[PDB]
Amino acid sequence: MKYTGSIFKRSRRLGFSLLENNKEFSKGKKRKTIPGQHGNRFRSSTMSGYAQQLQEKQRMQYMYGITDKQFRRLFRLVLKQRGNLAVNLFRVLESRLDNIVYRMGFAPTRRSARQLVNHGHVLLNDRTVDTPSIILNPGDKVRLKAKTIKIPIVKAASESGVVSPFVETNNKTFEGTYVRFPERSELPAGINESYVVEWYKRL
Amino acid sequence: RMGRVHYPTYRIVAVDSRVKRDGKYIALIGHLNPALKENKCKIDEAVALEWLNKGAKPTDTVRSLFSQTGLWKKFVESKK
Amino acid sequence: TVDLINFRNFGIMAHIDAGKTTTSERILFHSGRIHKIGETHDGESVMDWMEQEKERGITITSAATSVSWKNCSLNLIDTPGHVDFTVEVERSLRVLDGAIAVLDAQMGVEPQTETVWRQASRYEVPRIIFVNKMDKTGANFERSVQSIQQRLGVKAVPIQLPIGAENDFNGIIDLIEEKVYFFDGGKEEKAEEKPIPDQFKDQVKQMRAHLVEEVANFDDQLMADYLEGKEISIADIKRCIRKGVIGCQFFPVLCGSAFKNKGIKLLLDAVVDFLPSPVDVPQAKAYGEDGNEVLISASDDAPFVGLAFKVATDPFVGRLTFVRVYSGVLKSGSYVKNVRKNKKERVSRLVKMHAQNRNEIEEIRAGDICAIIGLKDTTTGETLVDDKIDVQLEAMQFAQPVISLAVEPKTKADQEKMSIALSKLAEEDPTFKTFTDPETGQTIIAGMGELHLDILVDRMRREFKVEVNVGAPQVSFRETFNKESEVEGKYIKQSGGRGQYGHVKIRFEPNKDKGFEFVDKIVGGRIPREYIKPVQAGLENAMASGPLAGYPMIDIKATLFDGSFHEVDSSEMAFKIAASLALKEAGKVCSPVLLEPIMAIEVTVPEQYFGDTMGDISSRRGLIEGTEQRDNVQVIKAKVPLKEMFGYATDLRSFSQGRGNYVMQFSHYAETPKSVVNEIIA
Amino acid sequence: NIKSNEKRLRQNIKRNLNNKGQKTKLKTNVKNFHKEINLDNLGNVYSQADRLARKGIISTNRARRLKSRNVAVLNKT
RNA sequence: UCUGAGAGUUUGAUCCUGGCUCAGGAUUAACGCUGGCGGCAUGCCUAAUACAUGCAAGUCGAUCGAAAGUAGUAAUACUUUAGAGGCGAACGGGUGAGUAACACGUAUCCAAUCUACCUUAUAAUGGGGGAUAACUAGUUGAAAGACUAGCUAAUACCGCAUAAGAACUUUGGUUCGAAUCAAAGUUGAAAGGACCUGCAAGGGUUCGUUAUUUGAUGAGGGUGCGCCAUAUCAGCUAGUUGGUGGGGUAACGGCCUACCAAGGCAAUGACGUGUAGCUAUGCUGAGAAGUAGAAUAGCCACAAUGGGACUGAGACACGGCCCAUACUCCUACGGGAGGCAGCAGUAGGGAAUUUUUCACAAUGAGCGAAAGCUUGAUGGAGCAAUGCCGCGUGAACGAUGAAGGUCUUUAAGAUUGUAAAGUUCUUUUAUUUGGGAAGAAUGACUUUAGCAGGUAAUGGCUAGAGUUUGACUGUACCAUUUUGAAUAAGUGACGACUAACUAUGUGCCAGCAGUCGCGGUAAUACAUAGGUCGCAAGCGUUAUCCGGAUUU
Repeated sequence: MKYTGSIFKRSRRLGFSLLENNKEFSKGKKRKTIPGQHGNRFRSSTMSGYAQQLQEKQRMQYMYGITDKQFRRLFRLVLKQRGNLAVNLFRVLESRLDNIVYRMGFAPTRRSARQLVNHGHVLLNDRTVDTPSIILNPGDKVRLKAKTIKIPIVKAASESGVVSPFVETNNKTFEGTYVRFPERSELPAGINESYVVEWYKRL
Repeated sequence: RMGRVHYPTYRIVAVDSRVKRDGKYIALIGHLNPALKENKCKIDEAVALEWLNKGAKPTDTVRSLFSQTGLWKKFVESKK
Repeated sequence: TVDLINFRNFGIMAHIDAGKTTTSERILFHSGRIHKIGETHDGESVMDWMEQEKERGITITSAATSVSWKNCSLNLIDTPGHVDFTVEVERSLRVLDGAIAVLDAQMGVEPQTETVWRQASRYEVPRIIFVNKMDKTGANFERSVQSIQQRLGVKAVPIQLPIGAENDFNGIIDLIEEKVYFFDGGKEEKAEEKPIPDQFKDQVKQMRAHLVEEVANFDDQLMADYLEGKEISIADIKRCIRKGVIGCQFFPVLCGSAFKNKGIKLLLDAVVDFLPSPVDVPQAKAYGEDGNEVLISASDDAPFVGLAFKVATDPFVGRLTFVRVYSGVLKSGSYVKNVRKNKKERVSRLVKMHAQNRNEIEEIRAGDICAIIGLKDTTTGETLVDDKIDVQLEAMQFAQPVISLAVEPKTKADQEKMSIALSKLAEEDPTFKTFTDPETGQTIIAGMGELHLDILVDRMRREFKVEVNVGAPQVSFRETFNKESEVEGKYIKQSGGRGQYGHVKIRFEPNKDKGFEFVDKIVGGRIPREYIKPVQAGLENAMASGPLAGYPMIDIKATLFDGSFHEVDSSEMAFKIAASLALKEAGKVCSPVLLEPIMAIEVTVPEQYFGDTMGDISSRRGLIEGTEQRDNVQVIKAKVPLKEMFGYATDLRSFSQGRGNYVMQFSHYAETPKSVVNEIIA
Repeated sequence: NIKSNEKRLRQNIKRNLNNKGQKTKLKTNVKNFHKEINLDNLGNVYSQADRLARKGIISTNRARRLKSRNVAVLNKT
């Protein structure tokens, strides 16, 4: 779902989080088991390579709030150019607008960044942007449409976040610039991307 | 027109006035985009001479454009 | 182009066999001086095809028939498409603004003119009186006027008088004007006036006394002139008659024999003069849709407003929607919207439909009635507005037919295409309902005599190419049999890969106090409890089909007196399988008695034709020994069986000349006699 | 729909009659030459058929074929 | 950098040959549940079945006579067409029944083909006659009209003469079945209109006529190779096969005809039969290949069925002509009118696939010198979750888990669940107010200046400015533009095949399913409840071809 509205269930079932860890704040029991009611001693019924491939696929996809058909479209465009497609998929996925928006320290979550972008609260190349499905190119800036610079959330979270090493920003004017491609060893990830590459058999 | 709705297209194509659009022809002279007009047109400037020298004068709507490019001046040299 | 004073929307609304069809036919014949009709000379060379009244009325009805006169062009409509109906004339008089009703002179009890007369009396729409029969037996003026005044009591004011007896009519009198002579026979094509002699001057004075004496309620200066004796001008007295007409309190009577076509043009002059113009009379005061139902009207202005009332179907074109243009001179070809249904109905061609052809006029003036082509989703009641004006719903009274005939076609595919056609027919012409009951599958239709179903089958077979034969009303009865003593239900078979067994003994007791209840009389536990609940349901699944034909067994108690099974055998289903078996056998012995649906019939009668009604009710197995009256009219209640009331509907209709209707309500189910149960099986 | 097709419907009939007349005199000259072969008949055929070949009745190919086949028998003397 | 996924099933167990299904993509697609939004794309696969109504190619008065009008005694300036005449109606537009064959596709040759109109130069645009429509008159009739006499005009028609060059035959130059180049005989051309300079004089200028000469364009013609199945189709064939002479085609040829003569093709599949629009390509596969040949484009085919022919450069002609046949419509019954496989639309069939729509603003075509006119081609609009794609139903804080469901069935506790209750932020979309472009600087028109064979001028070409053409649209986009999370979730599965489990009811019963098969008292496999997972504004369901499949 493009807007799930419930992420804690996915976090508990997958043991992962989009942030470092903020989806367990002791509001009751802090349990790392699966949500719902299926028995706390059961794990699953089928645990083959298909199961773990699917599990990692859902993890990677739901870490970005993307739909499966658009993911297949992205893979199809990835097959155009060649190289180390395993890390190239990550590099292209991170080039989406909201990903770099978080990497800019603008907003903690991609969902919040999408909400900001869609409602017309972002300017890029003197054109209004309403979708994060933009293939960012090296050497592009992003403005903030200073009328909407009065958003309390971005103003508060500009300093209290972490800036990725492959991006820069003059957060005083709240404008950032893409420096270079992202790297695997600089971002927090442990996903077996080979499973993602092998699973999709549409191509 | 050809191409895309609200984004028209018409290739500058060598053809004789006998058939419909987008069919049999002889040569592909070039193309013009009316969607962005800044006095520029894809013209070979050489094959158009051969097309003009064997009859089959182009579509009437391009005469001013060819005069802007400078093809009429060198084409009327025959009648000089 | 035209002045709204000239254009007029009138019509003829009268009972059949009183000349309504004939007078409309001949009026179109002799008034065809406009090329759309052109019947005056082009109907004499051709031979007029006379087939029936049904087909001619179906294919000649034109909601907009425009005729040209000296200055004023008229637009007429012939609404009555049945023996008599209330909602069709409701729509018509709601959209039209002129009523001409004829009086009977052959079967002069006036059955179906009185109904429309009372409707108009409650409607208060301008209406005039004319008589088709003048040169025929039983068609004298004095008896007619005396009878209508005595019975109806509407304060009519006849103005013109005939010359001669009811068969030697040879001249026409106008009370304020000269006398009309005749050069030829009918067709009234030559007009000339001559002075009046004493032999007519006496009646001129006599009837002018009544003419000007009653008009005293208008412009008292006329009363002063009558007191003085000075001659009163025609203009002022006719304006007073105009005021009376627009006030809907004065009703003049015309003369002429339209059956042999004497007195046509003077009728035109009288109706165009006495009746108001659609520009001087305010439009129909309808209630809007805002939360108040306030009265609104555009007064023939720019905003196009229209309420759908007639929707006919025709091949090669589609849906022809006869609607009234209350206001707005619109364009031929647009996209109007209706808010109550939220869909842009397409305006493709605004046409006038005539008897022999069609004519699509480019623009139609406000206050007119016309058809539109297309309109694929039109339902009667929607407001057609696209000039930024709120919608409206005019509703004062409506009626739905309850006279029911239960029939069935003779082929399955015939039934399918009949359903496909009747859904569209109900979508286009709401004048009846349709019911499908799960008894066997039957169309319970709403009719008005046999003629309604004849129109149904005609409009089906002539257009849709369908073969169909109507059926008889088929209904069921409930069942209840004698309380037995014992039954012997045995199940013996080696099947199912195991042992199948069951031994059931039940005394079956029907009750009329409560519904079904199961009683367990197995005290020793010889049968398991877990095997009881299914076979219970089996009886509950066998209470729908009896032992004779499947008649409904309703609210019957079951008490399992004795039973036995096999410890390692006797599969459970066999129990319920046996449950229907034994219940049949003893059920055959029980000889059940039926339970018929008894209903109540409320009939309002003027207490002058109650003999036939009471005799028919007595013949229909009812209890009648007197009357119960609502202090001025008798509304008799009768207990009736449903098995014979369907024919009784039309029997009562014909016995009372259609003057008395009724309403059906469900009373209860009552015990049957043996004369009903001997018909239970063939 | 169509408004001037009847113009061509009545136009061709008289022209067709004229062309039939030209063809008939051509055939008469050809038969006269076939009766006996001599220079004057061939010259008359030329003078009366070249005008027909000028206009659109008989193409010049058939005219050339006819005169070649006539001069063949003329030279067969 | 690039090229190949398996699993289940017959037996007590195992191996092996072999078959079936599932795990993949997809459409001319449909069904059931639903249901924000934009762009793009797509929308009779069946009945080549009939088709109501309107629209579907006309144009030229600067071609002609005749006829009306505006103002003007008259001359006249202009708008029009009933007709003649000229051009174009042979294009464009659709539909796939026949056709299994030089039809198509492909490379080619026409010592066998025309090519109006466009490009090149050239001999030139001489002179008369007779014509007939409209109109006038007379019959007939409801109109319809037709019939019969009279008058007219041309770029309509037919003669008179002049010819470079052509055509035709004799003589001589000359060719890898025929062609070049000389002299001669023979023979054929028309038509004017608009404008300028002039008193008249003539000349010039623009269109155009006729004989040419040039290419190009388009069409035709035969051959090489390739291009469905069937042997439960063995011989097929008589203008069929060939020579001679004639005719004829646009040309070459039994294409036709008179005589004469008797083979051609075949087992390497003729011939008969069944099926079928071919091709680029769509889809699948890595590929060899398989499948269908929807849009789109080229070709042929036909235009109610079947025969013919006239017209014109181009037809045997989608809406020209005649006839026959079937069908259908009107009629005052005298006689007529008609062909939606053109655009929408109607009937019927089928499960089923759109509105009886706005304009030539862009492009093309036809005519015209042009102002321009016709354009159901076309550009649009609209319907249609039919497909693809972006896009929303918000976002951030907020319990030892609010209430409650469910479970634990035994409460103690878990779960639904940061989801919610509540706090803050915000308006894609929504509602309201305003500004509001591009698509068209395209074509002409008019004033300026220049160019050209040229003149006294006027006309053609280029450079400059102004006039304008927008159906779409109040579109897009933005704007202290108002309000407020407000206006916005479904559908399949949860035994294994292939991802996620428990309770209750149901007792080989009700019932499930693509496969294994479950249910005879505990069903994780039925019904239902809670929870969970797989996709997503779609989700699943059956049918088609492909992969899996070395299962041709």
